[PDB]
This record gives sequence, C-alpha cells and structure tokens, in this order.
Amino acid sequence: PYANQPTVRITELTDENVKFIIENTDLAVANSIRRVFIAEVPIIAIDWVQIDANSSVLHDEFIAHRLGLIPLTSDDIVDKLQYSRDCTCEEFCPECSVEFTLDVRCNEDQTRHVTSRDLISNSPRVIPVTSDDILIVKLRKGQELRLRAYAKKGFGKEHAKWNPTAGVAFEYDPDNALRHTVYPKPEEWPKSEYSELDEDESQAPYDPNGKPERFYYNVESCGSLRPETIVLSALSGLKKKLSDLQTQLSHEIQSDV
Amino acid sequence: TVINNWLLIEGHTIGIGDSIADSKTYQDIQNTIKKAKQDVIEVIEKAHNNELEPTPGNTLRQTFENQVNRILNDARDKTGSSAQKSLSEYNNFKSMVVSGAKGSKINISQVIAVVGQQNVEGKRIPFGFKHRTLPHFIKDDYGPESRGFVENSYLAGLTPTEFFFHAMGGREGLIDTAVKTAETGYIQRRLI
Amino acid sequence: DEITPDLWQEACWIVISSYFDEKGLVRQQLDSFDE
Amino acid sequence: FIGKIPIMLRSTYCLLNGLTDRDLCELNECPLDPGGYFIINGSEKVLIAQEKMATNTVYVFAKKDSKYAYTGECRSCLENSSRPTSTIWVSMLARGGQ
Amino acid sequence: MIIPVRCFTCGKIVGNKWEAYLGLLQAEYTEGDALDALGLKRYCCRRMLLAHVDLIEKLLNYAP
Amino acid sequence: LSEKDVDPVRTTSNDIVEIFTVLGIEAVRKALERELYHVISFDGSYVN
Amino acid sequence: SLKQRLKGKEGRVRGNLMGKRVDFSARTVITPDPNLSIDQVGVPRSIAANMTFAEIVTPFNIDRLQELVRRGNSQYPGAKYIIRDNGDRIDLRFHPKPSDLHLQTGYKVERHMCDGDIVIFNRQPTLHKMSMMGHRVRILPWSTFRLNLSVTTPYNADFDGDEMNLHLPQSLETRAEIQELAMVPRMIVTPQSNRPVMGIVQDTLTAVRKFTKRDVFLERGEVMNLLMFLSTWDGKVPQP
Amino acid sequence: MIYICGECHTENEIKSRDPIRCRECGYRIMYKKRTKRLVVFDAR
Amino acid sequence: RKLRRQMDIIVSEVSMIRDIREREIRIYTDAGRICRPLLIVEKQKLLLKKRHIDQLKEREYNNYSWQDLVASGVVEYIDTLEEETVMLAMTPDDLQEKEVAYCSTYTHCEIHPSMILGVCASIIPFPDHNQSPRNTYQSAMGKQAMGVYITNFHVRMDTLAHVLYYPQKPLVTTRSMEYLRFRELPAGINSIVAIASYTGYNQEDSVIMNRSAVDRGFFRSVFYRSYKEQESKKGFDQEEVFEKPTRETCQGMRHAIYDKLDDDGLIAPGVRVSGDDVIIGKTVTLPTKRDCSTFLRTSETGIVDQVMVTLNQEGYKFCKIRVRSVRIPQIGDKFASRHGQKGTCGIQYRQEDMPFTCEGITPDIIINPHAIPSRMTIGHLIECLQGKVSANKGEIGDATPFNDAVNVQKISNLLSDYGYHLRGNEVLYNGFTGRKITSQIFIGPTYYQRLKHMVDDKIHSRARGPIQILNRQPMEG
Amino acid sequence: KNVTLGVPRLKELINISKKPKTPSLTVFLLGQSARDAERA
Amino acid sequence: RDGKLAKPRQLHNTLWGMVCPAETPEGHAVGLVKNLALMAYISVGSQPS
Amino acid sequence: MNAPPAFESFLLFEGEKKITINKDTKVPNACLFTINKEDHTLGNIIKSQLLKDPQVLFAGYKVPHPLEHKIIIRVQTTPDYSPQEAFTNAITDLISELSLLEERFRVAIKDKQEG
Ligand SMILES: [Mg+2]
Ligand SMILES: [Zn+2]
Ligand SMILES: [Zn+2]
Ligand SMILES: [Zn+2]
Repeated sequence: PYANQPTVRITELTDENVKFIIENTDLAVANSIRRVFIAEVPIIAIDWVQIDANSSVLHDEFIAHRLGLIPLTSDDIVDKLQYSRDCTCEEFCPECSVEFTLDVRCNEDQTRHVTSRDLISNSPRVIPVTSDDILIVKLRKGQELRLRAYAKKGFGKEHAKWNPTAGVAFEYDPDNALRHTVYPKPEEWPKSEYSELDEDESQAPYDPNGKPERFYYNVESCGSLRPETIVLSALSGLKKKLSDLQTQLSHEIQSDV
Repeated sequence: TVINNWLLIEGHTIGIGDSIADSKTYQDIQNTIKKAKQDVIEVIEKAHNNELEPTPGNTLRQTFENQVNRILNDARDKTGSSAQKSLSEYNNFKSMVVSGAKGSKINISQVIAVVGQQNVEGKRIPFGFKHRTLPHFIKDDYGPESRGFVENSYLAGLTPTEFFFHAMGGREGLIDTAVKTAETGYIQRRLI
Repeated sequence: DEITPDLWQEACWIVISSYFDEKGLVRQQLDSFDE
Repeated sequence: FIGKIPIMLRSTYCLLNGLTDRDLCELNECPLDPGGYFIINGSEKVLIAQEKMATNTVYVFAKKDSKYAYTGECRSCLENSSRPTSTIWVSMLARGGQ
Repeated sequence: MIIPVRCFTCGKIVGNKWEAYLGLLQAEYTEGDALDALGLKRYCCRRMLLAHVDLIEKLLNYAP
Repeated sequence: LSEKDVDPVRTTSNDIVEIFTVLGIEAVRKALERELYHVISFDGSYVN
Repeated sequence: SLKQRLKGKEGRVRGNLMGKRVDFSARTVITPDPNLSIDQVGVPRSIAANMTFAEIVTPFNIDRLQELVRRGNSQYPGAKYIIRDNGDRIDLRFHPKPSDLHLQTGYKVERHMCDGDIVIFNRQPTLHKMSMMGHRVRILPWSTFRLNLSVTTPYNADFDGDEMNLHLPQSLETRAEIQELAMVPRMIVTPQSNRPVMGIVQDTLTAVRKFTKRDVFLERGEVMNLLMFLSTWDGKVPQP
Repeated sequence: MIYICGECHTENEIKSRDPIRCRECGYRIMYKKRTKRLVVFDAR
Repeated sequence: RKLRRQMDIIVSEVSMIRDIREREIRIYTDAGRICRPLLIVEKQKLLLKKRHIDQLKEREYNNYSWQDLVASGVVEYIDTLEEETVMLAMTPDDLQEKEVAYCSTYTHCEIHPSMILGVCASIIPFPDHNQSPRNTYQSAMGKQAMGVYITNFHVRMDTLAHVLYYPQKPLVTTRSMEYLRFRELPAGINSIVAIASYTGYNQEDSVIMNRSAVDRGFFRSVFYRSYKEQESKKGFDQEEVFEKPTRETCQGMRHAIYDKLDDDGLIAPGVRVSGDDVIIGKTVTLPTKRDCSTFLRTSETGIVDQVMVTLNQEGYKFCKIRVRSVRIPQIGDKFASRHGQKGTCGIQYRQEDMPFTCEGITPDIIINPHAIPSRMTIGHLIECLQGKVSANKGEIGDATPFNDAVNVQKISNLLSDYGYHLRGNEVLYNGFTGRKITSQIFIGPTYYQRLKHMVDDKIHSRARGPIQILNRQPMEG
Repeated sequence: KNVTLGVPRLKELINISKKPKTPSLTVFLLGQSARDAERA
Repeated sequence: RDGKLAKPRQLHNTLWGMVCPAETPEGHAVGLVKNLALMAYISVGSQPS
Repeated sequence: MNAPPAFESFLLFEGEKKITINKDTKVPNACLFTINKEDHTLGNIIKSQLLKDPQVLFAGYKVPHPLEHKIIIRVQTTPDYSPQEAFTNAITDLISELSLLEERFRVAIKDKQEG
C-alpha cells in the first residue's frame, strides 16, 4: 500500500550520456521518469529574435528558427532563472531571460560561416554548448546578419527546443520473461545488450509471477544540461508536479467537506 | 474507444515479414506455375497441330483462349491457396483479411504468390504490334508471358514486360473509375 | 573485348549517362525550335 | 526589320546558350533550369506537344455505323510547304443495301 | 537548404557535423565510416547527414 | 412462344418493349422487376 | 436578352432557384477522431467563431445571452449581432458599451456556434440519405473537421484529403427537424437494404477480432483502464 | 525612401513623383530597402 | 541500314520500315516521329564492346560522347513503326546468351528496361513491386510535392511558390534520379515511419506526425505569394499613381490601417501583414481622388519579403510584392510517400507520447497498417527496409525497378548485420505507459513528401456574407 | 455468352428503347426435348 | 473526331519505351495527357532529297 | 489559424481548477478526479500507485481527448477508506519514492565520479 524502495545503479557516466538501471520500481514510475526527461526538464533556449539586418539567403524566421534550436548551457542558471510569465518585469529582464547578439558581416571573397560562436550572450553562464560550432548561416561577400535574441526558460512540452535530451533509450525485461512482447519467431530477434541469455537461448522462460522491474536507461544529453543533471532535474521536477498537485488536492478536499 | 485503447497494448502492424513465405511454399508456388506453363504449351501445340477440337458454341480461337485462360486462372488459384495456407496465425496480412478490415484473399496471393493474368477489355493483352504484344516476343506467341500473365508476386517484383502489361491492365481500372465518376448520380437524378 | 554480365549493369548506365550528358531532358522542345 | 520572334530559353538563339554554369549564375539563372519554354509577358509558357495522325499514309478503317464497309483515308501534306492538309477518302459502300 | 541544427527524430545536434562530415569524405572515408567517426550511431541521425542536400552553397553563387 | 415443344409459360425475353407488345403492361411490370433485379443482384448486392 | 437570363444551367430557374449558395455553411478538410461519438463532429474554433445561431432572448437564457453579448466578437464563445423586437440589427464589435447592449425578451442574439449545436454534415456526391446527417458540434483546437471512423462508411469518406460541408440550421423549427429525422444514430439502419449503414472499421475491426480471440487474457490493471472508456459501464467490475 | 539597384546594388533615395532608375547604373529594376520597423520572431 | 548507322546520306532519325509480307519498304524522314535509342545486335552479340564503355568512362577530357556511339553504329534510334520489324532483347545477359533458343535473331537490345518510365515515374523506388495504379497516383503526387522548385527562387517572383526548409535526397533512390537532378533539388524528407495502429488517429489514410520533429523543422515550408500592380496613365480624364491615400485627400477610404504603406504607396520588406492591411496604395483621380488600393485576402498572414518597382513591357511603373508565410505542418496537411500512399495528418504527438524503440528512436510519421494490404504497394515496405539498411550502412540504397541483383532477401540479410530484425520489425514501447507493445512494429526510414494542399488554404466558412446586388445571393467578399 | 450489365443495362431499363444493345430470349422446353439433349 | 472512333485512353502496346505507362492524370483526362519516356526522342524531320 | 498556444497544455487559464472531485453515484466510495493541464505523466504514475493500495477496488485514468489537457482518474475504495484519502496517500507514496530516488541517484553519481 506504500511507496517502492527503488535502487539506482549507474552503469556509465560520460559528458554526453548517463547509463543507469533502476530496480524495485513500477513501470508507470519508470516511464513517467523518461517522459519527464524529454518534456518536463527546464532549460534555456532562444525564444525571441529581432533581426536588424539579414541579407543572407535564408529568410528571417528561417534564421530565427535555427537560433532557437541552438542549445545553450543552462546547468545552474536555469534553476535560479524565472519563467517570463512568472516574472513581473516588462516582458524581459536578467532574472527571466538571457540577451544574445549576433552581428556578422562578410567582406572577404570566401564564404563566411555564421556559427553559434558568433552568438554573444550578456550572461557568461548561458552560452552556446559548442563554445565544432553549430552552423547558423553561410554568408556571401556583402551579406550580413545582425540580430539580437532573448533566451528564456522552458521545457520540452512547450517546444522541442527546450528538450534537453539527444536520445533517451529505455528498456526493461530484455530477455522477455514477462512476454510483454510476443515474437512469432524468437530465434529471429537479436539479443539485447542487457540480455543475460546464452547464445542458444532466444527467450527467457515465461515468468507468470514476474512484474516489470529493473529498467535500463541511457539519457543522452544535447549539451544544455549534464546527463546527470537532466535526471536529477527530472526527479525533482516530477516530484514538484506531484507536490504541487497535492496542494491543490488538499484545497479541493477542504472545500468539499 | 475500448478496443482503440487495448490496441495500444496489443499493437498492429504490417511489414516485409508478412509478405514472405516459407521456402517450401515458394517451391510449391514455383512448381505450380512451371506445370501451368507446360499445360498451356501443350494446349498451344494441340492448336498448332490442329489437334484441338472446338467446343460447342465457340470458334477455335475462343476454344483455345478459354482453355488457356482456365489453366492460368487455376494456377493463380492453386498458387494463391498454397500461399494462404503458409500464413501463420501471427501474419498481419491474414489478420486484416480475416477480420474483414481490409484486403482480401486475392491480394495476399498477388503479394505473396502470383499477380496473375492481365486483361484489357476482358481479354488477354492484345497484339498491339504486328502479331506481337511487345517487340520483345516472337510473332504469334500465345504463351502466358507474351499475352500478359504475370508469374511474379509483388514481393518478387515484375519483369519489364510484366510491368508494362500490368500497367495496361491497370489502366483499364483507372478509365473505369473515371467513367463511373462521370455517371455518378446520373441515373439517380433521372429517376428522382 | 566484350561486356561481361558482371560488368553489364555498370556499362548500361554509363551509356545512359552519356545520353543525358549530350541531350538533356527537354531536347525535344529545343531541337524542334532550333529547326 | 520585320518583327520579333519569341525565343525558347536555352535554344541556340537564346542568350543563355553555351554559357557555363558560373555564367548562368551571374545572370541569376539556375544552371539546372532546362529551358524549353517561352517567356511571354513575363509568364513562362510551355508548348505541349500535340498528338495528331500521321500524314501522307494510307489508313484503312472499318466503321459499323456508317454506310461504308471500309474507308481508306490519306491526309496529304506537301514537303515543308502548304501547311493546309487535304484528306481524300476511298470508301467501299456497305453491302447492307439490298 | 542548410544542415538542420537538430536531428528531427531525437533532437541530437547535427548542425556542427556537416563540415566535419565533408572533410572526412574528402579524406577517403566511406559515408558509413565518416558517420561513425562523428558519433552518429542511431540511423535517424545518420539519415540527417547521409541525405542532406546542401543547397545553400549554390544559393551563394548568386550575387546579392 | 407459338413454336411447338417450347414452354409458352416460362419462355420470356429481356426486351421490355417486346414484352409490352406481346404480354401486356402487367407483364412489363413483372419483367421490369426481374430485369432490374438481375442487374442489382448480379454482384450479390441487395436492395429492398 | 431576357431569354438568355432564364436559359442555361446558370439561368435563374435552374441556377438560382433549384441550387444556390447558402449562408451559414462551412467547408474544410476532414481528419479522424476516435474520441468523438458517431453523432458528433469536431469543428475548428475559427469556423465556430464565424458561424452564429440566433437565440431568442428568454428569461431562461436572459443572463446567459447577456454574458455572450458582453464578451462579443473578440472573445469566443460570444456573439456577433443583437436583433431587437423591431428586427433591427446591431453590430456588437463596433460598440462593446453595456448601455446599448441591454437585452429583453423577444430579442435575438446571434451567438457564436458552441458545443452541442446541431449541424448538417455533408459529403459530395450526395447519393443517399446518409450523405447528409445531423451532428453535434464539438469545438477542437485545430483547423479541420473531425469524424468518428464509423460514419466514414455512410459518407464514403476517406482521410486522404477529402473535404466535407457543414450547414448550421438557423431556427429551432429546422433544428428540431435535424434532431428527430437526420441525426447519425437515426440513420444507423438504411431502408435501401434494411441493414446497418455503418459498422466497425479498419483498426477497431482488426483489433476486435484479436481482442475476442479465445487466448486473450487481461490483467487487473489492463481491465481497469479499458473500463475508463466504457461510457455505459455501470461501475461493477465483472468476476474474472 | 531607399531603393537598391538590382544590378549594381546601390542605395539611392527616390521620390514618388520622380522616375524610377539607378542614379549611376541606369538599371531600371529597383528593390525597396528593408523596413526599419522592428518585427519580433519566436524562434519556434 | 548500313548508311544510317554510318551517319552517311541517311541521318540518324530517318526510319526505314520493311513490310516483308506486304512487299513494301517505307522510309520516313518527317518530324513528330517518336523514337528511342536501342543497342544494335549482330549474330546474337551486342556491337557495344568494352572499348566503347572505357571511352565513355573517361567522357570528359576525352571528347568521346553519346554521338560517337551513334557514329560508331553501336546504338541507333528506332521509331514506333520501325519497332514492329525489330526483334528486341530486354537484356543482353539473359536474352541472347546460349540457352533454350526462344529466339536467335535479335536485332536490338534495350539499354535498360527502366527507361520506359518518365520523369515522375522514375522517382518511384521499386515501382515493379507496386500495384500499377499506385504508380500512376505517385506520378501525380510527385508533381504536387514540396522542395526547391528551382535554385534561383529568391530572384524569381512567382504568383505562388512553396519551398521546403530542409529538402533531403532519398536514402532509397533510382538510377534514373541522377539525370532528373532530383538529388540537386529534392522534394521531400527521409522520415522514420512506423506502420502501426497507435491511437486510431491514423485510420483511413490518415497520418500521425511527431510534434517534436515538427518543432525541429521537420517538413517546415515557406509560402511565397507575389502581387503585381501597375499604374496606368491612359486617358486624360483619369489617371492613377502609387501613393498612400490620405483621409482628406480622398473622398472615400476604408477604415483599414494604411500605416504599413510608405510615402510612395508601397509597403516595405519585413512588415507583418494580414487581411486588414493594404500592401499597395493606388489612387485614381476623379473625373478629391478615389482610392483603388490593393488589399490582402483574410486567410493570408505573412511578412513582406521583397518589393521591386520597375517598368513593365508597356513602359508603366509597376511593383511586384512578395509576401512570405511560413507553413508549419499541422493537422489536415497532406503527406504522401513515393508509392501513392497519400494521407492527411490526423494528429501530432510529442516525443514522449510517441512509441519509442529500445534506442529511444521515435517515428516521425506513423501510418496505418490498413493502408498497405488493399493497395499492395509492397515497394513501400521494401523502401522502408532498404532505407534502414542504407541509413545504417551509410550507403544510398538502389531501388532501380528491374534489378535482379537486389531482392528483399538480400536487403533482409544486410539488415541482420546491423543488429536489427531482418524483416525490419522492432520492439516498440508505448509512449503513454512505457509498456512493450505486444506486436513488433515495422519501422524504418521512408521518403515522404509534403503536398501543396494545406488545410489553411482550404478551410473557409460563410455566415451572413456579402450577397450580390443583382441576384441578392451569396458571393465571395 | 455476354450480356449488358451494370450501369449501361440499368440505363436501358429507365431509358426504355426499341433496340436494346444485346436483345435475347430464354426459351424453355416442355416436352421430351427438355431432358433430351439431341431433341433439344 | 479521331478520338471518338477509337478509344485513346487505353494504354497501347506501342507506347512501350516512348510514353511513360504510369504517368497519366486521374479524372476526365486519364490516358489523354501523356509524358515521354526518359530516352524517348521526337524526330525533328529532314529533307528526303 | 486555429493553432492553440503551446503553453495551453500545462498552464491553467484564469478561473481554472487544477483538480476537481466529483462523487460517482454509480457505485459507493467512488470518486472521479478531473485534473486539468495534466497528461499521462501524472495520470499513469498516480494510477499505478493507487493499484498498489489493497483498499483501492478500482483505479484508472484517461485523457478524454488528446487535443484537450485533462485527465480523469476514477478511484473506488472499500467502505472504510475514502477515494480522496487513497488519492492523497498515493501522491505522498510517489513523492516518498521519488525523494528516495533523488537521494540514491546522487549517491550513485558520486560513486561513479569518484571512481
Ligand atoms: Mg479521397
Ligand atoms: Zn523578468
Ligand atoms: Zn537522431
Ligand atoms: Zn545600379
């Protein structure tokens, strides 16, 4: 009737991904954790662009679209940053957004690569991840791109540019003991990397009493957050969602009685 | 709603694995076509040597075409049945056909066993060239290949002549579809 | 000497490439107008 | 001077004839553009090939509805002259008449 | 026209790999080897560079 | 119909005009039913 | 001449009396929606905010219609016009002033189309009665019409780009007519062949065949999820 | 009121009444300059 | 024949036909005769030898081209009349090789059987694995796809134009696509397509799209509308010029804001516009001066892209204004594969809601399994399987129709070597619950196209609109 | 044997015409010829 | 008049290699609007002298 | 033109209740919890926690429409136990579980980072 006692075993921890296993958890909790990784972990991304000059071959909202998709380092600044909607400022301020500026002019005969290295932020904590660099536009001689942008807080449920993961591999029951997937010909299917079966074996013997547990994660990060910071932010954010829900539930119960 | 949300668990698909057949099934399909071609060749040799006796109510040409079209139709049926019996309970082509959601037994046979005879105006492919359906055949070639019998399945792919004869037969459906659209509601508004 | 079957596929598309290098795809419109 | 002939693009008499791809780009022309059309009042106009029966050839057809059992027509046209075409029919009257 | 910043499927960064990919190809790398060297393991991210057509390069041949 | 050894009852024609001028309007009503039914029921379809 | 005006397929008699353009008609692309009832059509908010239904002001709806007038055209659902007892039309968006917007019995408020409004949903060609059926409106947040997958068969409609027409009955008399004669549920069985005109279709038909197999066993959690979508469920979980 | 020549790319101020043409180029295809008004884009 | 093959007195396009039975030789030299090149065969042997191929291989820096093949007498054009007297071999390696002597008098050989297809049919991969009408449907759809219609599209000012943000060349391609320059100007994107019944929103030719993929520019396109207006001085009584109308100057002006217009009566590039806005301010002097400015359609809402002012052929000042509108894919937009699999977007799910593989790969598009069985477009399934091998192998796949070196078994065997089920199936997990889907889903890269038909261009409503004066009946206003 | 069917046959009925496309009879035999092929 | 006598919508055998068998519009113009095959060429004519 | 703002999925508009409880008259001790601006993330996690309670007779959730952003959670408990009480306990048990997971993930990171 009470909470699970989940355990964590980190299998790999690099700068690009964190691989870990969670045991003694429900499948619903395991899945809701990976959905929070994608959709509910806040990061900082450009969501406001003004283009003073754009002589490039890409139109203004083509450039603005690419700017939003450039990941910005938002490891610790994101937590203390506020949501523009929540902030009381005049639609933008240092407490809820980061100002960015791009001013690139091509005067040389060679093609000028406007990369994220040319994005300059007023907050050193929030910079493009790459600073190879992310290509924004290539400029011909005489063409220029002059714009200023504001990066604000958000999560992947509003736009995929606020999604901090470059890939979230999620798995459970690699040997198919629970028969949650039925193979017409089990011999035809390659073994999972987490499989613990012999070469001759194709499926683990059916486990009627078994339950989904020991979920395998591999959270690849775009660069805005460290792969471990995504998971910690997700667990706290999901816990915040439930704690916020309970507060509203308590009020509704009090009103009913 | 209830079965749309159970299908989130069961899931349903269709892929290449649903179009393959057992190596035993393919050999049986291939054997049926090889025998069917020989049977048609035997019928042709009868007509060529004047050993074919016309059936009542039909001329020699119509007797020959009827005999050939039945041999090829039987081969399509025999091969089509052989393919269907090879399908497992897990096959998704069968699952949609069995439930009546989409597809039919003939589609499975064409995808898996044999597309069959292509017909233009209810007859085999006509001799559009001088006694030839295409320049790649000899003159007076009444064999299944020459007159538009597609011996390959859609999985195996059609040969260049089969592809063209299939387009000829498939162009008839497009014309008929346009004709029906033109006549759509014509009788209704006259009756009304 | 002779184009063997193992080299035929490469050969047939070298011939086709040369045709389109010389003619292009609207050679009918241009040749008719030039005449 | 007797008039102006509309020019098909990338024909031998077009300004973009024999130009290298760099030369085309300098003129704001796509090197991949095939030409083969006309620019009439700024509209790229393409002449669709029109399919018509061959001329100077004798063709024998049979018509059930008509009063002729057979008819051999021949649309005659000169050698690159006299654009007008004259058709002559040599028909056999149907045997239906009793 | 230009390399997408992110892979559409997963959102992995791909906008900093086009020039590196072209450089590797010039180094006699096969397209498969070059994609492996850049860390594009999922076939969705390999699709991004394998199928990219760089039209922006030809767009820059027209004088502004 | 008048020919000897030919069923004068079941023998019929698909031409409604021929039926009208030989058997009458009521035979046309029945024959028109049967011709109309044949075309509708040809492919197994059903109409009330 | 006068003769030319009357003659022709576009003539007055055949082009302006037998068939003609009609007000309060919408058209857009149709997309599937398995979450709607067979008798329910999903409607874009832009279409709903444009098409209006004139409601006669009554003490039953005096307060409700007063609010819609206050909200006006800017806010949806609102209203476009007010028709006084004189029959004169007042354009709301020109003036949101409450002083001139007081309502009284007999006034008609051309409120915006809302959920539950009866519409006639049609696909051309209209070959049989089931090609024009009555639907209940359901405002949804994108720019397409939505159809339950079962009503595709009577309409002969596919979701490969097909478009369908929406007509909004404008009076209670004609609105009550659709409800009792032309609603989709009343059209389930056709008199042409005394058999149902719509049935279960592609995904559901394939899945119900799988679902009903002898060796389909649902665990407690799975069953409780399915019963959430059984609107007619009486709340009693059957003995397994 | 700045117009850019389509050939030489020269900004030149032209009135409504006076004819449209490059001051120095003589080219008769002119392009209006980008508006100084600021338009905001969501990087979405 | 010898003279024609030598480019002697007889030119290449002259067709000689002999009717042996009818004792007639017909020679044709006029225009309009449709012909195609065929390889010449003598004594059951192609006159095309390896030496011809080697010279062709070094086509450049060698001066050897297609004409030398015609000059050499190795390939000649055959018109339809002459083709009746020709004994034709589909391939050299199977037809004129020593075997059961079906025919030992071949006179010509097809260069390749796939040349019977046209431009639009030449982009269908594995068209010989598809039911024929669906190859006809794709030829129609392929002309309505989006991409880059021409490279210098910025200079051009067309009435309509659709440009895709990120056109991709197909992972699975045909040999003929090289000569169509499709690789140069592609129309579509390679998409991870799962053929599954996920939530019932892809039923009946409908498509489920990935919202997160759309957020990243997936199938995003640009719409360019160009408006041309000219000022005419014809008639001394009446004259019209470009200028922003003023309330006092003109007796009658609509309440629509004219602030967007400049002092010259033209809007400037980079200005948001809508139906309420006026792009061209044109006023005609009365016999005060009446205003005849040009407005936008209410449906349109974009940004002025380019404004050019010139003189038309008639010598009158006129302006072409290009308005740019970005089109993000949404519910109701048509998408099609290269196999007649046309469908609208039923719904869009975010990445967390989509079904994911063990690797975390979510489909960009989910199509219904019920679209395939009736259409029998197996080439769609072979493309998806081949595309998966291509993406993993790093090689662009070959889908040339009549290729005996490519078959499903060979593609399946390759897919096994990359740690994938040989038939292209994958174990997908439910996005909403994370539970394994009982059936394994067929998922892989397939080339999809965005068709010009967007829902926004089609949605339209009428409610007490601008009736006509004469007929007192509805009309567009 | 083939007879008109589908729409063209349906059109003839509503479009009653003195000349059908494929006029025909269905003669039934009542004597011994009915059961005897030779006498038939 | 020519089209009435013989139906030109149908795909004829002689279109092989000359006209694409697949590319034809759907609707009232099926089979009437055709496209050239890739290597098909239309002769420009010359003098028979 | 009808596109809804992307924040409509997770932001309550003015006058919108995050959660509303409606007694289910079909069965005793049954309540329906309509949670606005929520999706399967909280619906699935809450429902699975409820199923662990042996006093919960029935637990299920649903999104009535994907284009809308409400989840309805139906909880049926035993007579001595309230659905509201069951619902609160599930959230606390989930918070306790997630709190424990946060603590143990931090320890695992240090172990991996340290060596
Ligand atoms: Mg349709
Ligand atoms: Zn602030
Ligand atoms: Zn990826
Ligand atoms: Zn100049």
